[PDB]
Amino acid sequence: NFPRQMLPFSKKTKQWRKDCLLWANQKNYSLVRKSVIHKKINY
Amino acid sequence: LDTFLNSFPTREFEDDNEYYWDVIGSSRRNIPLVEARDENGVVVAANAAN
Repeated sequence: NFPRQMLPFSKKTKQWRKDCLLWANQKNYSLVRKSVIHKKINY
Repeated sequence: LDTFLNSFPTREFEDDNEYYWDVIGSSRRNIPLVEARDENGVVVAANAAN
């Protein structure tokens, strides 16, 4: 999972930062945007 | 049991239908032999010559 952000700065280690990036490339919903396929048909 | 099921991330889904994922195999393969024949057409048996 996306790790704990409520840490001191010394416990924001290299492996803590690498697990935030690794969460991001495991792979969208927004409350004020359309779906991506709705926009791409418009382009 | 809550801590074990909180160690896995969450994917949202667009609908309430079934959901799939494509699993892949390779393009390289080997093919079994069925029989073998000589030039004249008779099948090569086990007790045959070269």
